[PDB]
Amino acid sequence: NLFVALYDFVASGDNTLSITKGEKLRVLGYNHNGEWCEAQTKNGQGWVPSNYITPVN
Repeated sequence: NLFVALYDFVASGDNTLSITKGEKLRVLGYNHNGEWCEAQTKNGQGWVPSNYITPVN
């Protein structure tokens, strides 16, 4: 379940996580509508937009 970030995302509201373009992340799950993804990176854990990431081998 390893993904890469398509774009920078700046943390904003509740429990979101900043990620940087090209950064690798692990995905734990999704919110109720699937539009937010709960991810882990070396910087921590939190929600990121699901359309800002994609799988990498």
